Amino acid sequence: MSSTQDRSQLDPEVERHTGVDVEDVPSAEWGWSHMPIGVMHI
Amino acid sequence: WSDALALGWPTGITPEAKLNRELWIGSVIASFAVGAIVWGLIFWTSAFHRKKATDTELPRQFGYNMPLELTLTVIPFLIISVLFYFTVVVQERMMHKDPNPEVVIDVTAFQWNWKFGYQKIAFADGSFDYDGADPERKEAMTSRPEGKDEHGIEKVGPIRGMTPEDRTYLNFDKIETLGTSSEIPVLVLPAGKRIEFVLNSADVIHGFWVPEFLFKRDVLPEPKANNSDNVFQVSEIQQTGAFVGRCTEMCGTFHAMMNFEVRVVEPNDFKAYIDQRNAGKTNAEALAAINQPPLAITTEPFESRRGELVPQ
Amino acid sequence: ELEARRPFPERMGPKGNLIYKLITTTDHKLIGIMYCVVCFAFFLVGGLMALFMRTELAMPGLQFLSNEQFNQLFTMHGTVMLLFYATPIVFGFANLVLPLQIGAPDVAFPRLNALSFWLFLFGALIAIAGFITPGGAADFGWTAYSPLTDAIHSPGAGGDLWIMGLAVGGLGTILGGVNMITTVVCMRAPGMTMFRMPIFTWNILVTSILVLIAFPILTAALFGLAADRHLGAHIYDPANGGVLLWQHLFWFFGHPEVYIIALPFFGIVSEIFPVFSRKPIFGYTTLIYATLAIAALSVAVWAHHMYATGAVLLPFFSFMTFLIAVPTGIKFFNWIGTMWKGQLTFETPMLFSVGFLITFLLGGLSGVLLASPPLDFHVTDSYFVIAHFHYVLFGTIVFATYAGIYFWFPKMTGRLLDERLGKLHFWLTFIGFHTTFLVQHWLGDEGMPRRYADYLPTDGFTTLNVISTVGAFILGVSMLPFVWNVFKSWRYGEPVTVDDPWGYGNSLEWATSCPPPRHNFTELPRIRSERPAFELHYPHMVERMRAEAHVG
Amino acid sequence: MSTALTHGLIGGVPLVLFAVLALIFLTRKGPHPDTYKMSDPWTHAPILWAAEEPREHGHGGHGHDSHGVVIGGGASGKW
Amino acid sequence: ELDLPYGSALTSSGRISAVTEPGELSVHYPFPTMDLVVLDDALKYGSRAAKARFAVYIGPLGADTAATAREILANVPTPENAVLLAVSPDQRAIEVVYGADVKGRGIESAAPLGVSAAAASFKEGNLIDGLISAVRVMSAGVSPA
Amino acid sequence: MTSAVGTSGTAITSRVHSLNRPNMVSVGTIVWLSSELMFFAGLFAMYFTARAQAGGAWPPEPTELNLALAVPVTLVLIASSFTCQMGVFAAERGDVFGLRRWYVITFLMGLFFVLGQGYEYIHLVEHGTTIPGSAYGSVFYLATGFHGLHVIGGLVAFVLLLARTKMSKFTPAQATAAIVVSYYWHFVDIVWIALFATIYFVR
Amino acid sequence: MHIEARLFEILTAFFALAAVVYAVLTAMFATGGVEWAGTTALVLTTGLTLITGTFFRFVARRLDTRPEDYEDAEISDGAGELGFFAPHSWWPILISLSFSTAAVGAALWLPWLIAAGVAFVITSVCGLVFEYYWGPEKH
Ligand code: HEA
Ligand code: HEA
Ligand SMILES: CCCCCCCC/C=C\CCCCCCCC(=O)OC[C@H](COP(=O)(O)OCCN)OC(=O)CCCCCCCCCCCCCCC
Ligand SMILES: [Cu+2]
Repeated sequence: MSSTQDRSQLDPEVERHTGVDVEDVPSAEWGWSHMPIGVMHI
Repeated sequence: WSDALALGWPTGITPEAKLNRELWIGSVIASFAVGAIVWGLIFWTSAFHRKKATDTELPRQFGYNMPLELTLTVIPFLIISVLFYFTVVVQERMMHKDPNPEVVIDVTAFQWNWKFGYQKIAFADGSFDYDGADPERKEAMTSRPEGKDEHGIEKVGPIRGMTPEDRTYLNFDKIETLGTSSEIPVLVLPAGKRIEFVLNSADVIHGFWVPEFLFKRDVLPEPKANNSDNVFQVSEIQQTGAFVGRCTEMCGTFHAMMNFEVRVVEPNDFKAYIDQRNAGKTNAEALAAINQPPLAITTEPFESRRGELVPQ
Repeated sequence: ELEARRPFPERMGPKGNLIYKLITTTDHKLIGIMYCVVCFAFFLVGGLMALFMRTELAMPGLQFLSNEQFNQLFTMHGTVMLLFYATPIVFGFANLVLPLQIGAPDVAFPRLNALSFWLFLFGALIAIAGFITPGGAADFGWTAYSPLTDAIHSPGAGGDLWIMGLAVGGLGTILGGVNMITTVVCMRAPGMTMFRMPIFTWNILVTSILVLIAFPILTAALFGLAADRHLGAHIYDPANGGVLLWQHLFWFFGHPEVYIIALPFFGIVSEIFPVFSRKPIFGYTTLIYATLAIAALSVAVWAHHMYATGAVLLPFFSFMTFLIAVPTGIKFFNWIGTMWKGQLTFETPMLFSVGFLITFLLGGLSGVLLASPPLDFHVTDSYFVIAHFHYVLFGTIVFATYAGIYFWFPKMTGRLLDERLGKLHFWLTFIGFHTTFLVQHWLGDEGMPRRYADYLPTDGFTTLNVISTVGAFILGVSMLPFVWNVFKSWRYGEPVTVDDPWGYGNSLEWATSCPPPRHNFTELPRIRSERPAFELHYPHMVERMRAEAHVG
Repeated sequence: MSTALTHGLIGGVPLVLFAVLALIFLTRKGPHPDTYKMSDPWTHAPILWAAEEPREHGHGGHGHDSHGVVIGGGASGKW
Repeated sequence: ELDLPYGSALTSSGRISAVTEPGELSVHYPFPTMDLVVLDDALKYGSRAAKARFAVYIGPLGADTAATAREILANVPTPENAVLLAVSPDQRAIEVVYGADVKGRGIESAAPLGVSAAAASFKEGNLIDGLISAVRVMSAGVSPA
Repeated sequence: MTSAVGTSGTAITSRVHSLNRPNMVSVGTIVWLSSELMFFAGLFAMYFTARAQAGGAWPPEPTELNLALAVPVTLVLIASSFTCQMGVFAAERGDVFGLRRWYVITFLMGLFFVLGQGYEYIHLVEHGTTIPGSAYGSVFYLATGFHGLHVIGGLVAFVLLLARTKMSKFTPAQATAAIVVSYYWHFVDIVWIALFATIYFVR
Repeated sequence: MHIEARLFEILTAFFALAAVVYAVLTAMFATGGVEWAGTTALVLTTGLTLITGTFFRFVARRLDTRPEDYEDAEISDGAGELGFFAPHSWWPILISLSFSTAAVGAALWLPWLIAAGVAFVITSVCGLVFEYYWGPEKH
């Protein structure tokens, strides 16, 4: 009970449309969440 | 058939060994019978497959058969009781502890090899006015007047007033058949004689096995202080020739290099060997003097090289 | 009238769904899965050491192993496979199924059991870390006899790391035993009286009692040895009763240790047999009484491993050894009766259970032969003992553990292991094991004791050693089918959407969704007998369950 | 004794036995049903598969209710 | 009311505790596990872009295939944003059904495309590959809400 | 969020309703104490087997046990046991303050026992007897020092539980924690009674 | 809770019998009298089972028959709020790592490492014990 829900409005900026999706990374839009697989393989 | 049913016995060369072989063969017969009946039961119940013709009719679901359980829990008591009685009677013939042995061998076993001292030879027929020396047994009683302190401490010793490295237990003898890393020790015994083995270990615990004796015993560092029976008689050795022996307890890194030999000869050959060993002559020289191979024939002091791929 | 289900369940799961749980998991099921995986990894390590020893032993010369390298090999192999694969995997199966089997939501002290798992894992890692040291791991055998274990003999750091790793693993095992006894004593279903819980939980309770009886002695002995090594503390000075002191203490530990290694898997097999026999475990009360007698006698016959020391009351320990051999016979006949007259279907779990029976029988014949000191004298500390305890162990903790895995894998995964792969794995394992360890009876009967790196070509036992190596490599290849089966059936593999993938189940872990819910249960049946799930799924049978029960 | 011979034995007998047993077992029909041939009639019970893809807001079934199927189009085909 | 023919019992709560004999399986779907997994991928993450619950109904949908397709869509958890492809190979009949939420997202145009892909695959002689192709085509057609 | 999903007055409650069912914390601590008894059994076995192997004078000449500093420490440990039991008596009630007072004085007396044992160790080592020095010295030091480590662990438990009582409302769970800590301390003093009787009285 | 106590009572009886018979048959008929190692181990495992069984018997006498001990008990009889069961916690792994540090410090005789491991063990046990009692931060 001793807590209050937080409202966070952060400036977003790629648009995250392509790459990772919130289903895989639940905080995809909150920061860098995708390393391309190509760079990892190389 | 017996040797096949012996599961690889070395044929006994001592009366106790042959009695132990008889006990093993009897116990193997009993265990093979039990295993055969149990495997028969297991296979027969495996034959109770889930037949396709069996409709939706589950088994009897019996369980809890008190009469059968009582029968099969009382009968195993009978088998173990008879086998334990045989065990006790045969065990009785493991150390008769005859106060007057026929030749006493002092088997010292130091870290990675052996030594045999011929503590005493005393034949009933009348001969061998021989005995061990034992002036070599010297203690390490650190009863110094004063220790690191100035006064008062007068410390006696760590244990029973003596230092652990005391070697009071270790008994030495005149005719020592020491074995080196490059020469397998060949202990020489007379056939037909009651041989005492007084066991001791100079450095670490390990074991003294002559597979042809069908018996062994751990050569402990200080048997007496460990409430252990170092001494172990053999009532008689009939078969002559060489019999291998191995360190049958974890000796150290060179635990596999401790193999020794026991070269049982006739009483007259033993007399000649002992006479030629009293006069300064190595074990090899004495064995050759009795027209016998000097070195171990059942084993060799195989290479001290760490292995095959070591570049010499 | 029809449900919208997925064509095939999740194979792997969303990214990052496990790492933080493994670090933080408090649930008993996941901790048991980690136990199983880590214990099987340690089994692979110990088996690799075994194959190294065996490759060296196929030749009279020292082909590639130095004497001390081979000695470290058998030392660490025995220690890994007893104290770091078996005694942990008993508690792995405990955490896996015991809370379910008593209708409990979780273990008594879940943080304590997670601590036990982690203490085990890191104790095992530090014990194994002896190898990376230049000297290597511990030279002294698994038994680690006294004068060879002091600083003077075996001054290596591998020995100290081994001592402390075994100490840490023992603390983990003690915590696990406390946890399991508390769970069985306190946490239990409203109808689950003590005398109607499954045989596996009975075995785990008695095993934990033995764990507490024994492992503290191991910790005391290991701490005394560590004091002797790092302080010259004269604790085990041979001029004292040091060598026999260590013998008595360590064996008072290890012999109850082998019986805590055995009893849980006796329970696993007792769970396996009724379900594939379609009939109740025969003599359930007899099984529990036999387990209690086994533990009681095991606590007090420790010194039949010291027959050749010449320093023990041989008649007393021989009589107790026979007295403890009898209850194992009672249990074996109960298993056979359970198999008796049922619609037997030989799926991989019961193939492994029957393989346990077959191998353990010969192991126990070897044991009863060994029990007699006159016989033990010749066969002591030889490959006859190697064959004895490998038969009993590999039967009771490899065949039985494989049966348990193939049995509870669906109930812990929601997926069935491939049955044909199970067939291949079981038969490869059986053939390889019997080929590798059968000849060792004759190998040790004829003079060739245990812990020999090499032997003379002029000596015998060369063809038999290469036969044993063929068997060991048969086991090595046999391991691959099981690993492939598990790897391809955890995430792929026949989904099981219902309780009892092995129909006609019992013992109450099959009254809940095949992937058990967090807290193990959304529903508990009317617990009225030893087979709540069987009664639930087959209500019509309940009367029969009580009608023919007394007939026997 | 004949290092090459026994090394080949220990290396091959395991592999040979493994291959024999794999042929014996892995070449057996599995319990999975055989693939449904198009010509053969559809014998299996009706199947409905769903994605479980989109979030369901609440998890609890209560408070989801049955507003409407609210069909929003249709299509058809005859192979 | 009747539980499964054997070995399934209704438990205290609603959930049913069913069983199977040791030998046989539970899913019993007449398709290789690999193709079932592929279709699951098509429905699960081959559809996330669509943000529309995609469903496949291989069962028979008799009588007026359209109405029964609507009724089957009623069985989907979220029929309002849901695209269901129901095919009866006994009748050789495909149907696709959507809800009010998936409207104007390209679903209508992708309807004939998905149906044509499924029909082409079926006539080529493979039901499952047609299902997967139709799911992929429709999912790519439907832009996220 | 309205009032609560779980109507519990504390984030942590007793792991069982101890009124009608066993208290798992007490059962588990009792089981673990019974195991630590076997640990001390291994220690006692070491000491006794060393005793059997001395030449009739079990305390060597350099070593002479000091009852002057040995009787007071055992008496103080008994007193600490009694004060721990009164701390338990306070704990069963809601009196966290009485529990804290009794456990504080118990901690002080246990610390005094530890310091007295350390002083006796200093006297013993200064007058010859030492772990590398002799078998008696080593077995005695091992047994008494492992018991001392157990006592120090009990002191750690006392301080940790007093902190825990500071940091949250005294609840039946904390009462249970105090009872189990008291069980451990009682076991510690019992094993000390045995060790003192064997080392000093029986000899 | 009668069965739980009775089990340990039976174990205590057997262990007392075994210790007494071993002591009697080893004081006489043995090469060095009582072994003093097996005898003490048997005596104190008898004591182990005695402690556990005495606690269980006291509890059973003190406790009315629970459903877990009652045949014919319905599931709903045992219904109720089971006690606290520690949810997810990362303190166990930290305790294990700290004890492993202390253990390596003991094996490798590194007194500094032993001290660091002991400090880590105390800290991690504090974290584990206080995890479910650390009141909210008051700023
Ligand atoms: C799971 C592990 C396990 C199990 C279950 C057992 C079970 C038994 N063990 Fe085992 N044993 C070990 C693991 C195990 N052992 C290990 C690891 C060693 C290592 C020694 C070392 O290296 O130091 C060892 C050593 C060992 C020795 C020492 C040999 C030596 O070193 O010289 C002896 C006896 O001397 C022995 C005996 C027994 C007996 C009598 C049983 C019995 O409990 C079980 C078998 C006996 C039966 C009787 C079962 C069959 C019963 C019937 C078929 C009923 C009808 C038959 C009759 C009535 C005869 N064991
Ligand atoms: C659970 C206990 C257990 C198990 C399963 C085994 C299994 C095996 N053991 Fe045993 N063994 C012991 C316990 C065990 N052993 C003990 C306690 C001793 C006495 C120790 C001592 O005296 O100190 C002993 C001793 C012992 C010796 C005596 C060595 C000597 O004294 O000189 C030998 C010799 O061959 C041996 C062989 C084997 C073999 C061939 C197997 C096989 O069953 C093993 C099967 C192996 C595999 C399945 C491995 C294959 C896996 C891979 C190739 C993958 C590897 C991958 C990774 C590591 C990542 N064992
Ligand atoms: C495991 C520990 C390691 C292995 C097991 C050890 C167990 C010991 C337990 C308790 C004993 C502590 C009492 C200490 C006081 C006893 C007095 C004494 O022994 O005599 C002085 C000697 C010098 O003797 P000296 O050179 O001949 O010079 C004569 C001067 N004229 O100091 C010493 O060596 C004694 C120092 C011993 C310190 C041990 C620290 C224990 C803490 C370990 C932490 C837990 C580790 C966890 C591991 C998993
Ligand atoms: Cu030797």
